[PDB]
Amino acid sequence: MSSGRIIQIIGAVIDVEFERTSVPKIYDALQVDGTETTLEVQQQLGDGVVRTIAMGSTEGLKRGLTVTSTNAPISVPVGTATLGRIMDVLGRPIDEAGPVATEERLPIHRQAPSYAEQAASTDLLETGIKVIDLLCPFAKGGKVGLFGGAGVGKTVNMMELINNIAKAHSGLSVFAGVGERTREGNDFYHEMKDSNVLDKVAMVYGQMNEPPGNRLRVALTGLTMAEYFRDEKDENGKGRDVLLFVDNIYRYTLAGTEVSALLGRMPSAVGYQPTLAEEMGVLQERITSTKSGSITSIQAVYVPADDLTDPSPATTFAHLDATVVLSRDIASSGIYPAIDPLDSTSRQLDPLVVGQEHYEIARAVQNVLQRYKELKDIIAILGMDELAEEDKLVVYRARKIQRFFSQPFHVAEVFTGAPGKLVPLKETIRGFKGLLAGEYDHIPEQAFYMVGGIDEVIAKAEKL
Amino acid sequence: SSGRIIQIIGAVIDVEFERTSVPKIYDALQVDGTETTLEVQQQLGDGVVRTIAMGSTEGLKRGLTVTSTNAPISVPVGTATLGRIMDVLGRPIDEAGPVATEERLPIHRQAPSYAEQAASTDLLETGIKVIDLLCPFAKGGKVGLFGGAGVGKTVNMMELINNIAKAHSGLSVFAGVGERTREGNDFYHEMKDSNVLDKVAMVYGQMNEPPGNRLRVALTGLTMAEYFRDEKDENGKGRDVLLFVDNIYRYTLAGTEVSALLGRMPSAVGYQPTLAEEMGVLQERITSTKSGSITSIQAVYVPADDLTDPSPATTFAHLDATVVLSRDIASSGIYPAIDPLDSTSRQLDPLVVGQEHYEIARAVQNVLQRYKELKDIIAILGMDELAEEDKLVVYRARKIQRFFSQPFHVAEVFTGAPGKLVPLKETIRGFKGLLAGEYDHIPEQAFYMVGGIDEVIAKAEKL
Amino acid sequence: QSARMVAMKAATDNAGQLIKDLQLIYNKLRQAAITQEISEIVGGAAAV
Amino acid sequence: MQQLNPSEISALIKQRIGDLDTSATAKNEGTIVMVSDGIVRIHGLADAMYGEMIEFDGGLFGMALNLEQDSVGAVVLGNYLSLQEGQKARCTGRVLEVPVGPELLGRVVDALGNPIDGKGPIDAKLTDAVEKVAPGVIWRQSVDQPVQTGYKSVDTMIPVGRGQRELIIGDRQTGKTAMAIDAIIAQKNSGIKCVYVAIGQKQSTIANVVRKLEETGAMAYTTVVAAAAADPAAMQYLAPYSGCTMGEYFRDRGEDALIIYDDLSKQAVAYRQISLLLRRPPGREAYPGDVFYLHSRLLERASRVSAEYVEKFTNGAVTGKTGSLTALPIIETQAGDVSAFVPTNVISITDGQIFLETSLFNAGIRPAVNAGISVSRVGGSAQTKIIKKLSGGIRTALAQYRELAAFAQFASDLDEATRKQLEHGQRVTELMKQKQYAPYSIADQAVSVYASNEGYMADVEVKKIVDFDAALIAYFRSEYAPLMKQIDETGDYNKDIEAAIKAGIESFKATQTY
Amino acid sequence: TTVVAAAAADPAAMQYLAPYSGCTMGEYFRDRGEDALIIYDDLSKQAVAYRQISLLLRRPPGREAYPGDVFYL
Ligand SMILES: Nc1ncnc2c1ncn2[C@@H]1O[C@H](COP(=O)(O)OP(=O)(O)OP(=O)(O)O)[C@@H](O)[C@H]1O
Ligand SMILES: [Mg+2]
Repeated sequence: MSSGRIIQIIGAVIDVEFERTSVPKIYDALQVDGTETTLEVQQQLGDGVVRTIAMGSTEGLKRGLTVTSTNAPISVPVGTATLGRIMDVLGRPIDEAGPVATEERLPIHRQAPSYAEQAASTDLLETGIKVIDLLCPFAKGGKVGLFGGAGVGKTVNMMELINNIAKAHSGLSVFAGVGERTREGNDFYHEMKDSNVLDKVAMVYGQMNEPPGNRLRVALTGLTMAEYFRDEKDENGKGRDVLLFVDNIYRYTLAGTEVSALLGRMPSAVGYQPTLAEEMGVLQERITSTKSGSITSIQAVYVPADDLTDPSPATTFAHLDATVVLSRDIASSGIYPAIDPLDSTSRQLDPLVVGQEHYEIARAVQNVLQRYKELKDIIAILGMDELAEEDKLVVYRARKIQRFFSQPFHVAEVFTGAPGKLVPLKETIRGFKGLLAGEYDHIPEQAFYMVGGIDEVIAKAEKL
Repeated sequence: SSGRIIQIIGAVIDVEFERTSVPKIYDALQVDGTETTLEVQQQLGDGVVRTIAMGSTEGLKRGLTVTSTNAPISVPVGTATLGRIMDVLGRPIDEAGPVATEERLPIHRQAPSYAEQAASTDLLETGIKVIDLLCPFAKGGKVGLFGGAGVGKTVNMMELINNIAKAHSGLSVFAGVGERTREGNDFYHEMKDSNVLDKVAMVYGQMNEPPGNRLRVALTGLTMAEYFRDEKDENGKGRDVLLFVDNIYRYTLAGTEVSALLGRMPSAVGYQPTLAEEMGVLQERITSTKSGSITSIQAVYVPADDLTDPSPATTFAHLDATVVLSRDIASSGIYPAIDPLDSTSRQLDPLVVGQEHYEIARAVQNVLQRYKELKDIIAILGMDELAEEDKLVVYRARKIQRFFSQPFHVAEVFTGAPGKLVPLKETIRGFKGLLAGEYDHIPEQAFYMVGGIDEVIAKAEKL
Repeated sequence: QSARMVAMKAATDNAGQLIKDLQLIYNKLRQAAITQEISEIVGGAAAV
Repeated sequence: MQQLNPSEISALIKQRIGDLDTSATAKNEGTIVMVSDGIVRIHGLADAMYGEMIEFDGGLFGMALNLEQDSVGAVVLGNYLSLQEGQKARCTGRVLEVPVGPELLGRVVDALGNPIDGKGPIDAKLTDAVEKVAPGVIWRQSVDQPVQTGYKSVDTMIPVGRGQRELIIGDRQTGKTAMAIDAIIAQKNSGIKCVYVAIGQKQSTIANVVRKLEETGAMAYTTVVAAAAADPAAMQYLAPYSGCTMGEYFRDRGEDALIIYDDLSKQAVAYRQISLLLRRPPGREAYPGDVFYLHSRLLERASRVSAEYVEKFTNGAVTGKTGSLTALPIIETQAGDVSAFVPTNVISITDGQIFLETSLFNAGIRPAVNAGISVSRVGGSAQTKIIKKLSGGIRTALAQYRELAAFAQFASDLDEATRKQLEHGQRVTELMKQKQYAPYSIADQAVSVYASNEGYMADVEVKKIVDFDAALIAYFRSEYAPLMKQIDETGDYNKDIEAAIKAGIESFKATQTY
Repeated sequence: TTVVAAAAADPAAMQYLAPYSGCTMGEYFRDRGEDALIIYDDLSKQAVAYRQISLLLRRPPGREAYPGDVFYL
């Protein structure tokens, strides 16, 4: 029979004994009879014994308690009914708005797409931030790290990205909070509901007061929902394009270390689990672009002890394509979004990928910014008049460039009456090619501030 | 009713008893053949107890009959233990004869409860100018003597004992926890010469004995001090006892050595899991109570001059003051050699020591730590190019450094038996005057090796 | 005065390079210490 | 071939040979088999619940942590050395509970709610479970109410709001305990109940703290939970949770509370000792796997709940209000190493931290708040209107002074602009110094910050700024008492109040001087 | 050209064994008098996979937690 009994409890690690014929598969989910508690199978110790991790508090559980099996991994609800809801790891509503109205379930443990299913190209993902597009472009099926802490507007960037992807490509989104502070999770929920973004997102929260089991599987749950969004097709096939936000993947790595320590496995180099690389690969390799659709992920990253050569960020960096680094001083000077235009990198910025003109325009912009940074200390020490005229032009055009990287967001439309602007490519490139050639040297700096394409810049200059 | 030894590994013995008669924890077992004494640490089931040996573990067989005592290790206490030298179990080792007393107490006891803590915090004054000013002690506090190369730290300890004795008739206890035998003998002879041995009781684990000794000598000394305190004479009031532990660092390592064999997993730097527990159990019996008080002075060894490892870090939570000796200050001719800038105390607070004391101490510290910063500039340029301000600072700082010098009474050689024991008020007056500038015209060589300001005035006028 | 200005700027740059080297050395030593501590703890635990 | 189990004993095996009935002797009785270092292993106890409260023969109490295949590990809440193998243990069918209510105010209790101050029993009408779960994310509410500490630097630059979790971190003897006690004292008129939990400290220091609290009248609304350094590791491990339940009692009923955990590092040490003695696999620094889950599940209970939650919890008795609970944990670091294990875990959980620097503490700057790295993520929404308006000048002055502090040593060829910035920065830095047990109400901070911002301190010598500030505050307290009452009651900032403050400041300088 | 693929989601055993299979595939030409050329990509990841395999077998590690015979690998 499937039913078995608990024979050992040590903190969050519970052993179960089945009869020797009916031992369940690994990663099967067990339900404790009489209570609400789900156990995930981790390893089979033989003689009918199975060692499991409990998803929730274990207090009040006693030995000799009957346990029933489900003969399948953890299943979560998927579909269009999950949009606008908050869910835990097991796929249950924690927003207090009734049961999920869908009927379709999927297991959260499934194989990554094979070699034959990979896409026939890796082109781009256009989105009109006007800084992301030019300097650090995204790519469908890519993975973009997001450096920088709170106070510079991470959440606002996530809002604007969700709004843009839903508006342009008709794509949905999924937010997977790995170790989400309850206060900041509630604040994010209300911020995303008062703006009307929330009708487009399916949220999953594993709070940091839960056992290390939940914080390790919330990312897989969010990934399963994103995969189901991608796979489903309207007429003419062509499934949608989806984003998947995973905040502070470092917490995912730490939750991986903790459950390995609980199971009693010998630690690796710096204390991380021996399966660190495999645990990262299982997640990061299901995020890719197939024939039907694609999944793009924006993942916050925390570098421990500011050392980017220890195993966690050294392993994460293997999978990332682009890195968007936010800066404190940029936000201090009233420039939003506060994306650093000089330290943000992208592997997609190659002449073979983005064409020829775009690469040269971006490199010239970066060169001008670098030279201006080299000139500012000379300005501070030796007076403005010491510089030659070429440096005068460099300073003026660099200030114009730094202004032009600012634009209003659609989410700020509620706070500030200025509507958000989505400026596409072939319009930022024109503006920067004109600006780098001196064609706009007669425009004052202030006309390049919080505005879209070059045409509105000309108009605002006319009104100055 | 008696058991047999069934396993010997290093210093960890095992005994198997009848299941009906199994000794409690911390009981004392006496091997029948020899003079070795064991004490129980754990109970392993089947009437098996795991113990450690207080003495020679060499020459012990297996299957050797062992009898129990049904009580912890009891040591002699009373007035008959003054002037003797005793090992862990309370056996005399000075060959002066058996200890003539019958009062005994177990060495393992509970810490005083919260209710019976002292209602106040009195101030204890010695007479050393540096300590009484910058690092004041507390009545029933805990004092550490950190650092210091080969220097008269022992000289400081016997000066302290002489000062506490000749000022107050209170007794004293010296418990060398893993001390060099040479220094212990020197200390004993010095106490014998100065006729202070009538008021000191000693306990010695001599660094080459099994770790049970170096582990329990401190508890034996603490029990003796507790009995001295709790004795209420002629009024209903207990005495004020002073307790020395010559090296508290040895106490932790003594348990660290036995921790692994007892069946415990390691910790951060290889220490036992119960490091803080052991330190708390030892250090929570040294407090001032409603009746009497125990004040302590504990030399502390910092391994590799790195005080961030757990061994001194866990001690720092208990200390009320830290007197830091220094090599250079002793080299420059300042005998007491207490570091003024580094040595601090929790007792330097305007509420407990008044306002003038605190302000004088703060001003002296500021002057000293500005003069220490002016060092490189003085060395490179010289004294001529400094401002008119910061020359007064140099002169007053040099005068202050000289004025911390002190002649030690117990020396009696090269000094002239100059017991000073200056009252605190005299030092406060002197340093207030020196900081204000009334003595700014006196040569700095006058402030050297004298007591109060009357003596420095007399010396300056004589020259 | 001009020469002293130039020399001070050069010294600032050299100190900035020294920092970037010592940071790498410190990080390497930190990881090595953590590894040694964990190895010793695991060995001592497995031997008991 | 593995070692002997605790269940493999000659007497037990003989009994098993005898008969296998009675289902291990009624499933609710045990038998001690091992005693070592505060840990007791019991044989039997089939119905033992993970976290149950076990009672022994002597009258003690345990708590079953390891429920293994054939034995039951259990820590001892009292003291061992009285437990011997062969005794009997029984299970009470209960989880650990402490008494709660407004009868524990003014008392000093154990980790189990037993009085130790010798004033008699505690007549408590309720009990609550020690281990609970924090409220769900949907029931929370944003933090918009201020908690005053009484420090001019903290209340202006690192604000603390009702429901926030602010960390106090620094080296030894840097003033953490004094800051926490000052924060407790400054709640005389806020009407929020405080709870001070002391872990692994000398009972001498605990008694001193209790005496100092009772001197200032702060014991009429405070409860102290004391697990000293000589107490067993189980009590030091359970003290924060029993304190947190006592604090939560007020949160669930619409009132506000504030709790201060002292030396969470020592709770981590006690839990490491307990785990190691129970043979659990260690990780970095010999900590068990779940230290993060040990701290986070405690700190996540400090929260602010919406009016719907309190209306539902009390069945419609306290409809109007909203409750909260503020935490102020304390962590000590070795030589300012914030990259260690436990401080890294605690930093990631809280909503800010207040760094205290040893170097600033030795240089005489007290409190030693390091304004450069200290941060409060709640931000402006945790300040009253007047202080929120006035804090900008302080923040920018500290920033500018910290940027160019190197110039302070030359002071010779400083041009006119930077010399003014240095003069203002040093004066503001001198302003932030403060004594102990003397908190400033919001009105005093408002007056001081306004006087510093508008250049009224630009003509007073640096060395005498403290006297100027104290005299100004005393003068305002004496003459303009109605204005002070207005500001304290409301916190509004208008042109009328600003004009009155400016008039008072100008009158002070013309009249008697510091 | 022949490509032997052991991706990041493959079991650690496959990553451990892939270069040996490639070398065996390449040695067909060498034994029969024909030249060949093989390119191992990221042998460091093979070393990481072998470390993972060895640690799960409870083998004591050396420097940087690499197994004793990482050289002989
Ligand atoms: N703000 C202050 N102003 C004046 N004196 C202070 C101030 N803060 C602390 N002190 C004094 O200096 C010492 C520091 O106070 P405190 O007891 O809070 O230190 P601590 O950091 O908590 O020490 P520990 O962690 O080792 O217990 C005390 O002796 C106290 O009297
Ligand atoms: Mg403290």
